Amino acid sequence: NLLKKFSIRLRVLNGLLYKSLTELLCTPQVSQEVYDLNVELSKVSVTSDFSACRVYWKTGVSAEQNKHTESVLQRSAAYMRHLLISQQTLRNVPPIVFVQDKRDLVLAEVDRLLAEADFGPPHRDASPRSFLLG
Amino acid sequence: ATLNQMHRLGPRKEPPKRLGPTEGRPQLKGVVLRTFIRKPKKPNSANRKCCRVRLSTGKEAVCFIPGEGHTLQEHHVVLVEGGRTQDLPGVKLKVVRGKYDCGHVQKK
Amino acid sequence: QNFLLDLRLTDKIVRKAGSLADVYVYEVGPGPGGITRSILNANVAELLVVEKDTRFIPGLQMLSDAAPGKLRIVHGDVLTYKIEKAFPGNIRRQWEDDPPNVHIIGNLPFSVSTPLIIKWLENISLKDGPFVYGRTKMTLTFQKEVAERLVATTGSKQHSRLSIMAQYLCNVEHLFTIPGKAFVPKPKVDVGVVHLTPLIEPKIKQPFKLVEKVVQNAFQFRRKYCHRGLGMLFPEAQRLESTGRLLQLADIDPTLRPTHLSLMHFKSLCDVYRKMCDEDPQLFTYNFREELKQKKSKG
Amino acid sequence: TRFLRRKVREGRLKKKQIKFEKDLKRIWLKAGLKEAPENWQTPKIYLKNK
RNA sequence: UAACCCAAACUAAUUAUCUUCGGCGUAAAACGUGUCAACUAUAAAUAAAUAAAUAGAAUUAAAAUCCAACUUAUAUGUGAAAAUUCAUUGUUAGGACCUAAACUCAAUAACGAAAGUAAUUCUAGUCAUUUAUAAUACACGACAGCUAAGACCCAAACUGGGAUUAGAUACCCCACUAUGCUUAGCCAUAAACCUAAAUAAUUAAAUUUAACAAAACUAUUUGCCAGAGAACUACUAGCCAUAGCUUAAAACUCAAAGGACUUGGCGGUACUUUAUAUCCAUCUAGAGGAGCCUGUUCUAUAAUCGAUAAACCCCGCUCUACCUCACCAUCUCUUGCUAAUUCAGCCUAUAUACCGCCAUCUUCAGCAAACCCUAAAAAGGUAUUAAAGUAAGCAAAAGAAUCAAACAUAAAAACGUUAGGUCAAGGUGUAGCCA
Ligand SMILES: [K+]
Ligand SMILES: [K+]
Ligand SMILES: [Mg+2]
Ligand SMILES: [Mg+2]
Ligand SMILES: [Mg+2]
Ligand SMILES: [Mg+2]
Ligand SMILES: [Mg+2]
Ligand SMILES: [Mg+2]
Ligand SMILES: [Mg+2]
Ligand SMILES: [Mg+2]
Ligand SMILES: [Mg+2]
Ligand SMILES: [Mg+2]
Ligand SMILES: [Mg+2]
Repeated sequence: NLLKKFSIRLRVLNGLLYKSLTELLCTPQVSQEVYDLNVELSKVSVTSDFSACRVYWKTGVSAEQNKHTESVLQRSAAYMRHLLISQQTLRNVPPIVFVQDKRDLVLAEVDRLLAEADFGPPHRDASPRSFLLG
Repeated sequence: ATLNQMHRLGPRKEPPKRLGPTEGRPQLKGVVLRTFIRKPKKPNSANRKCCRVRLSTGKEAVCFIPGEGHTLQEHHVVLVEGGRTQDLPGVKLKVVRGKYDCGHVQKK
Repeated sequence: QNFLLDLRLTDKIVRKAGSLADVYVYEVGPGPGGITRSILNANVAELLVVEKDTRFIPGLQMLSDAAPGKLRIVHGDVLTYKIEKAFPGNIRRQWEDDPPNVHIIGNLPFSVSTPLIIKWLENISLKDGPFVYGRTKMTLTFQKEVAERLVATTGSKQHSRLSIMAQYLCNVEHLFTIPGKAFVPKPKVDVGVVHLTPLIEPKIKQPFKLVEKVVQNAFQFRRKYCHRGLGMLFPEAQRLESTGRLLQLADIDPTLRPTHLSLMHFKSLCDVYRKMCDEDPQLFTYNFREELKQKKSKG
Repeated sequence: TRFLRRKVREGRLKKKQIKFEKDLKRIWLKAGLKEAPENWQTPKIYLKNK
């Protein structure tokens, strides 16, 4: 038994899913590893069909740090979906997929360059009938 | 059911066979009242020739007229028989060709 | 919303509405224009349609070209657009005269149909708005069971505020119910077609807001002894005495349930309630869901 | 049409009472009594007694 | 027309002849729960001592609520706002209240006939009939609902205010009510389902005895079922119920209704990787404006035809002054190309009858015959430290071409998709014209 057993609306779902997943990742509720990653969430984008849910997490500088964060986050995404249905945030939640967002690195970059910038001064076949004949 | 339950109930109750359009009679005689067309249920598409008749029993029924072309008119006499018209819903009677005013299809 | 794309049924709807020849018809929410086409082909003298969605205006304008001088299109809300002078004043008739040559027909969403009829029911009491022409008839679509309540009789499980408010101002007849399968998007409930004709003499002759309050307070608890609901009209300090006086004067057994209150029963209640409101004007403004909020030491 | 149902219910129960009363009159009349037993009054069992 | 069947009959209509040892998880059917009778079967002389059954009384830890002190200028609320709010807010090892509900334990599986029952304490309390088998009797029966008097912390149908939209009586926010609580009466309904009637067996009958659930099967007793809709309906009867509850048809109409499985699809496959002169970005020169050249459409002419979204538009044409020519006007010929032919000829209609030669997805990666295996197969057939798959084709690859070598370019690219294009390259089916 056990082995066999085992527009406006999208705005509301996208914002609330972001509002809730940020809370799940601020505590060890999902896992102690997920808590230590100190992951930040750029935004959540739910598809029109609701087949999947995109979670954009602010990527970092180190590829190794990002590769580890991706693996840990993905493994817990299935469990994270359980926590939102169990706390009654949303009755139905799509499979949560974790996507990278490297804009945060770009956002810091612009300010550094901009400050240094020089602005300048201001039927018949099937039947046996054929066969039986000969 | 247990043998005690079969004993208390005996043989299964058999409701009597329901009578049909002719009321358990080979044929009936009726007087034509109107001649009209009935449309067969889709997918069938035709203009089937029928007539309303007052049977000897006193009721009024719709009877399909078989054959290619009939000369029936109001006040004519016909001998109806059983047999349902499958495409025509409610038409459970048919006219007998060659009896009383109704005549055999005119082979031409 | 739910649209009707079957031209056969729109023609059937116009056929159920009766002869529209030479009649000034006001159509609400024409949308694709399936009903508009049927009305235009019914020898209508003049047809005015109000569509709030601009996407459907080009389709209506194209239909207007197909019927030169027979279709008028306004990009507005039916709930706000005023038709008092849309049609010539010579077709206006007295309230006691036969219904004028004005008939309002239309298939609207159920979000819009309920507020539109409530506003028009007040207009019938006021004899203004679309009813300046007289006792104009309205053939409007509603949810199947909302229409049942608009026609439900005393004691009916569907008997509610819709029954008393609609019936006391109009003769309400449920023409037929349209299956939902043909509507896009598909509704999970059928659509009932209701015909409403204003009455020459209203069953109750009191301000519309007064009747609405009395009807609402009576039917707040449908399964309770009406004396329960009527009590909420009066402040608690005078509720017991006033409720006893109201029922004593209206000649209604305090144990009769709201559903068993006929139209004549409410008339007696409204007539007695009208006198009480004249004795105390502050009574008319009392709200039980706000006095109790402000009773807990509002300061 | 609930109003009619209550109307039909109150008229159906009245006929149900008359049938009950008549059935009681048949019994004593057949037995040979010319008046119902002394101190007997047919109980009204279908009216709003409860 | 032929054949077939029966035959002094033959064919239609009507009626009759065939009658329960079968079932009740998912298809008709165990129908809320227990107890007492009479039969029919059965045969043993026990039980209980159990953690949250049940009723009563008392009790209270956390969190609220209220009053008071101090106190920010805000508080509240959403994805974002609005409404609401400053008589608010935060803090209080301050006071009052004892309303309502019982965290962790509980990853436990106890109690009770079922419904149901888990804060603590105390009181009362579950227990022996051999067993199965009961209604027209008795006693119970979640939630919701009614009646009367209370309670009211919070929640809350509904109602009102605020948002939303092409508009939602929706979903969301705030306020508040019936109600959820208590004490007395009533209502008797749940997918009241472990969808499993209750008992005593057995694990072998070389028994998946459909399939999915929960291995199968035997005996006993009762209840229930007999194609579907009509129908949790009509009527009858009982009932503190009065739209209800329980009981429950017929006419009618049809050849299905229904159950479990397996597949294929498209839906919104919008999701993650992906394209590579590409979807956006980057780069270069253009087109879009003017003048002409050329195709097409339109207008239009007595005056071709075909192509005509991607995959037509310098297209059939690597080519129209006559010819070409198939078009139009006007005049002329009638065995009128050939050895023969009541024949020659026909750019006459259908590319939706085709051959032929192609466009397209496309330099896409599939198409897969014959065998073998399966507690039967509607289909499937992989594991490499290998578990039922195998040995051959077609395309790809390879090979060859661009005259060393590579790379690149050409060529190649199956089966299907578009009844895609072409009867006017030619041939041809069918139909049509012959002074
Ligand atoms: K509102
Ligand atoms: K071809
Ligand atoms: Mg069943
Ligand atoms: Mg308490
Ligand atoms: Mg004790
Ligand atoms: Mg309350
Ligand atoms: Mg009956
Ligand atoms: Mg063509
Ligand atoms: Mg030429
Ligand atoms: Mg020439
Ligand atoms: Mg020619
Ligand atoms: Mg080579
Ligand atoms: Mg190759």
